Amino acid sequence: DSHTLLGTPGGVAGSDLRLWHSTLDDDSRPYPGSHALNGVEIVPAAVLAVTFLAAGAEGEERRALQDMTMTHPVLTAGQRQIQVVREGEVVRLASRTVADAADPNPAWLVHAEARTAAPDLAGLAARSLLDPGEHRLEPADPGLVSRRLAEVGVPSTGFDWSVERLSAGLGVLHAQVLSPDASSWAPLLDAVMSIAPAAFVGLPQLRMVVHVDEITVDGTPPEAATVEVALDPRVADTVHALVTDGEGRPVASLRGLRYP
Amino acid sequence: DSHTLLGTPGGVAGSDLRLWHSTLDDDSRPYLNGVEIVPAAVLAVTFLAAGAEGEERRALQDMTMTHPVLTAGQRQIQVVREGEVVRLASRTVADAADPNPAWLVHAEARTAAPDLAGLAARSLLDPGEHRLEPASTGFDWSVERLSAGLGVLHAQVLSPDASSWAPLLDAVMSIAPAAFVGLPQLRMVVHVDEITVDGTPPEAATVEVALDPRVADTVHALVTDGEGRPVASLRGLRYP
Repeated sequence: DSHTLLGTPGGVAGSDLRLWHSTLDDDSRPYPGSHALNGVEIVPAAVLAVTFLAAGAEGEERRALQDMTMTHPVLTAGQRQIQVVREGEVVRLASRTVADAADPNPAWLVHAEARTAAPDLAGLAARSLLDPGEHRLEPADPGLVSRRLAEVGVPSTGFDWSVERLSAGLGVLHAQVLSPDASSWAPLLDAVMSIAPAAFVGLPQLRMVVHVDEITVDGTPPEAATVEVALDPRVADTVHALVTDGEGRPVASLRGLRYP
Repeated sequence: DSHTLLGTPGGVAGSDLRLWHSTLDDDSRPYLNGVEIVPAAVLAVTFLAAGAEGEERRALQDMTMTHPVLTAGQRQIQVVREGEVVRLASRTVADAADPNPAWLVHAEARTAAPDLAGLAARSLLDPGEHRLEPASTGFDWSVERLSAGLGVLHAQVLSPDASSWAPLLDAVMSIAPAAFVGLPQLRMVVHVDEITVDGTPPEAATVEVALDPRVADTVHALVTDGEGRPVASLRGLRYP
């Protein structure tokens, strides 16, 4: 209910390794809603992100994430054991079949990994939203926003956010987002990563994020935000995001979201 | 090896760390009044086995025994192999109300490639040269014969259980403090520089124990079969 997959802390004697263990099934999903491909429930990338943020910052101040790879999706179907590992500046999320007498130590599958780093908050604060006029952002019809947002991502969302306004240009979107749950960054991160693939031009494809070069968050999540999402002009299948609060102060950035 | 504290293997994703977990209880001993103490020999064979999970056999070096493994009821045991370092720890049995009690590290050692040609080149000190006059047991071993000199003993030991090295190692580490001159004190080993074992334990053995002439509170041991072929050595047993 923290929106993370961090369960019971575990230690290795004589080692600064940090572990957390948990069991995942359909009745212990750390998020409220459903995130599913035709009845295939997949843990949202936002949950992986906040899990890594929490694991990074446990005995310390908050971290940014770098080179977050999401190689294999985490499914909720049946029952699986989850291990989150912090080893130095590396965090990993793994799962395996629930151990039993016949297989008391099944091998781990590593789903995702990132590196933790000191957040670049002056970098973050020096960002601002692209100028609407300069990039010719036209306000979009609510009905088409809903259809587009549905088309490019998984039909329902994991979390309680919504788009109250959206302006769109060529490979740029500005979305005014409501996010009443401020108990974690997962809802806003889920909004960013659900809205981001709407920026791609051409025919709508269903995409899922598999990599992020950098995730930086600052402070507690606001309940109203503007989410900017912009195509990388040079590298395919890549989007960059900025989140500001209602007064336009930058509160999160996600660089190099990859949606192949 | 039947006398180790190695329980269920466990792993850390993305790491070559090896873990084993077990619960230690008076009902299921792998080998005072209401308190139980794990013999040093059990710690040694645990570390030998943890060292040699992939490989065939390791020697141990710099085995330190800091806190005895004591139990009056139930305790969780963790054995850790991290590269060439092995550690043994214990804690109160976790539950939902206390889900991650802290580990107490009892002992540690380093693993290394056993020097078996070195071991085979050892032999028992000459009885005549050292003027040997012929004169706890939680396991099944016993001393059937003993010759003693100044700071040296040769003890013929019977050890019917050959399912592990723990009984013979326990005999060595129990008989070694007898090598100290002067009035008998109870001593218990807290450090060993090197432990090397080869093959399966014999059921009859001779144990040599000799004071280090130069360093205080230190004893060296050699274990041979009945024909004097070396099967184990323990160098630098420290008994403060």
